[PDB]
Amino acid sequence: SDLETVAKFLAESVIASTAKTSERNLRQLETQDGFGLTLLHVIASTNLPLSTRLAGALFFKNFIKRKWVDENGNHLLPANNVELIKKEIVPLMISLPNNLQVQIGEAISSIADSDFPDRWPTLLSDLASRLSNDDMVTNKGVLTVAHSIFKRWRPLFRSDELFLEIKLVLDVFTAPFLNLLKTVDEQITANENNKASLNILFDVLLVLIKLYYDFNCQDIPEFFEDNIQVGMGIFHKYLSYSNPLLEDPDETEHASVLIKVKSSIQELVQLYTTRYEDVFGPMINEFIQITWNLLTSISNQPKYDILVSKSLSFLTAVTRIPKYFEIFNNESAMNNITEQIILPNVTLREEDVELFEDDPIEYIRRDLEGSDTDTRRRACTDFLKELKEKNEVLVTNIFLAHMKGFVDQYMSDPSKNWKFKDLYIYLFTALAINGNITNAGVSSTNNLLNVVDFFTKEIAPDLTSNNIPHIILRVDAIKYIYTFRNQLTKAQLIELMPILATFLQTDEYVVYTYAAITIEKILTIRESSNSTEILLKNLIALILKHGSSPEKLAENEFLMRSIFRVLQTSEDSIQPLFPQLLAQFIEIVTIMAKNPSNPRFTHYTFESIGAILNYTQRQNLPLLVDSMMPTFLTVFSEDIQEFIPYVFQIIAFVVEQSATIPESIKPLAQPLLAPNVWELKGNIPAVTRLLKSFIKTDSSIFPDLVPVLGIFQRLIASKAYEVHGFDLLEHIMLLIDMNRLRPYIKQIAVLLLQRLQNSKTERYVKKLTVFFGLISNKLGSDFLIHFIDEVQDGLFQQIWGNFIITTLPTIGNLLDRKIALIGVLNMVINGQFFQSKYPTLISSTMNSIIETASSQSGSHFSKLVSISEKPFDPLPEIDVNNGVRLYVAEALNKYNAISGNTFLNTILPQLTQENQVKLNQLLVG
Ligand SMILES: [Mg+2]
Repeated sequence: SDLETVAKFLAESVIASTAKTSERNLRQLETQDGFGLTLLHVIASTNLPLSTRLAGALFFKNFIKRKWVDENGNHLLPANNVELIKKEIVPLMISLPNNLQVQIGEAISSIADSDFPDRWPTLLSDLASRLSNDDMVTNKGVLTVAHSIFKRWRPLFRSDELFLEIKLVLDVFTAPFLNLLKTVDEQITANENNKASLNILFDVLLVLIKLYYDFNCQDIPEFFEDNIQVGMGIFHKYLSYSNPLLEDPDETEHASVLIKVKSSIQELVQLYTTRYEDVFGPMINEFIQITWNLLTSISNQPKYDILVSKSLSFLTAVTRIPKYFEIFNNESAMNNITEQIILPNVTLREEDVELFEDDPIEYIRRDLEGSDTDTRRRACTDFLKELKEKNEVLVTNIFLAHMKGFVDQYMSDPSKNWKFKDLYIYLFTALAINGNITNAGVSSTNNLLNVVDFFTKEIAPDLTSNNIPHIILRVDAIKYIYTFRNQLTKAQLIELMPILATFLQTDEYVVYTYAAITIEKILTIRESSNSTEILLKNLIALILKHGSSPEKLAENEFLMRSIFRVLQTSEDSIQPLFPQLLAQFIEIVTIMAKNPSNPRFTHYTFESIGAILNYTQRQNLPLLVDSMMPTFLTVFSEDIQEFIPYVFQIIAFVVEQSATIPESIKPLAQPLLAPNVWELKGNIPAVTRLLKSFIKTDSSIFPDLVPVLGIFQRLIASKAYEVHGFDLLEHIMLLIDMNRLRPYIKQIAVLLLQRLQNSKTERYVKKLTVFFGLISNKLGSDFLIHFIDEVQDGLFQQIWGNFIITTLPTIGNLLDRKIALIGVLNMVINGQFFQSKYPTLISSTMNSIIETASSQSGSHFSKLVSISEKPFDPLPEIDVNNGVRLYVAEALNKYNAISGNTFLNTILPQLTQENQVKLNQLLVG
């Protein structure tokens, strides 16, 4: 019934009606010592409904993430279960359908992540031993599990040891790997007529090509260099390989296996050409030809987009090498290239126009960059940039030749051939932009072309056109302004606000969106208002203009990010409008809570909200709080993990701002002590901010500190969460009354030092140091001495001498240095018993005071900048780059005044010759 029980909840969770009930009943079930295995056996049962297994598979993936390992890499599951799961999972994933196999690939990737190499010795043996010659389907399996683990090298950067883990793997897979590839190649030539058999064979080749990459993404192992001719040989072969059996001319949008094998094969070649050009040298030309004849026989069909890309990434990698460039360097291979490769793949194809009308925002993501860089205009552009950096004048000219024609052709019948104006607006642009088009715009441009002129002559006209050939053009025009803003006159730009703001009142999805985007950029510049009031109102209007449905509503993230940035410009200009705005923002939140889609959107909505509150006046903060609380409480009652991080931050902000905790927020305090809430990896920064506020604003809300120090203990023990530890403690000790802390102080002291003795981190030690300077100034040196001396007798002497003195001058962060330094100085010159009880330490702490003084010569997604608390408490009067040294000097002088020429003279001889000299410099300075 363990299995039957899970089976039941998975099934119930699939019923929209019993999802919250199910999810909760599943969480409860999660606590059991076998839940993981149960879930797996379920997924593994063939007789169950895909829907249920998928649900099970899916849940498993998420379970793993939150339960498999804590912050610090520790298995939160019992050894037995853990070892069992890793044994079960590999064979399970090797047998599942792609849909579920993929879900498990992620589970397994996460598992491999913290345990792959050390805590999973059998993995490589087990995988290798499952490769055979007759069982291809099974091979693909084993191979997939493989690639999903090694995948994770590609983004990494070289390391003294990465090579070691790779060697660890390579040694095991090298032979059978090449052996299977040889086998696969032979088997393919023999099955030339078995659709079913080919397909399968090519499903194995695909993963081999992908693993081949995995093994060569850091270096070329001796085994692949010495044995390259065989590999590239095979790939050189399937790149040209064709087969009726692996075609489907009726297919227009979805790539085949044959095509995928050719795309990912083109991705290897590009890796070799970029990373081992000489070791690869020979073969580069053989490839340049096939890639060319391949690019010339492809249709403008979606089905090939990725292959056209990946193959252009290879040509572009080639053009970088002077030797090969010379073959495009003649004046006709430029002309050919244009006519053969670029012009065809860059022309607006019919299927695009359909997208521009049928899925406007998808079109919008393909014309703008950030994600989904797979395409043809991008590969082409990146290629063209490589060509024009070699012979600016060569390329620029032949293209100019072609465009001049595309212009005349447009002139003849604007209505019939506008696609030509799109075409050169593209080309000119692609030839004009000189570098990597940053957010800042465009760092430079091709001199042989004049962006402004081209603009006044052909980009502007299209913005005012009575009737236009086609909308896409006005869009292209806006995109032009957007792209070249840096190159246009600031007045030239402002002259465009009026007309741009016109498009925000158009039903043309793309236009006003682009419109928005461009006004946002333009206003941000005029920065370093009645206009804005009107603008927000129009921008918000456009956010509802498509309906209130959760999925569709959160669709346009560009509009919401723009609203945010308009608010980011008009700080406190529009205080009277906030409430209505806030009320609408919350209104969007409420709708979205129903089905949180598009995280980007979710984010900017909170940032906007975040902003409004940041600029509202404290006295008028309340009304705002009463309009969001009801909406937020419901966020909690139904744990909407997509919004919680944001709400915490905001409410946290709200509290830090009030002089008292608003009664509609007080009930949050206690439930916020529940350990459950502190076991959610990505919400910690945000929650310790909330706890932190309640404490600052009103400690009385926590009648029993015990559970609080409960959290402190949880954090301060976690290498991963030390920073959160201290942050919380600063508040605890400097903001709660002593007579109310007097009984936990011994405990704090002990935990603070247990992490010192048996678990330190460079980060930790300095933080301790600053924390000590922090207490020395605030609670007093005597306080501090008594503080650590509680743990054991004499400990102050040992810790001050070996950890604080020595670290002080190591501290790099300026603010943390100031605090620590003034904190330490503060013990020499304001310490009642230090100077007399600890003789040893005076010269020592003195030395470092003088050295240090002289020195001068994934939770981020849910991090609201708008409210970001980037200004951490500090002693204001001192300047982190000037003043700290004068303070010391001054503080010291004012201290000899009390004993008149006594102190400084007694020390000097005990200071180091170096410091003695530094002290003279310092005093006089
Ligand atoms: Mg004392």
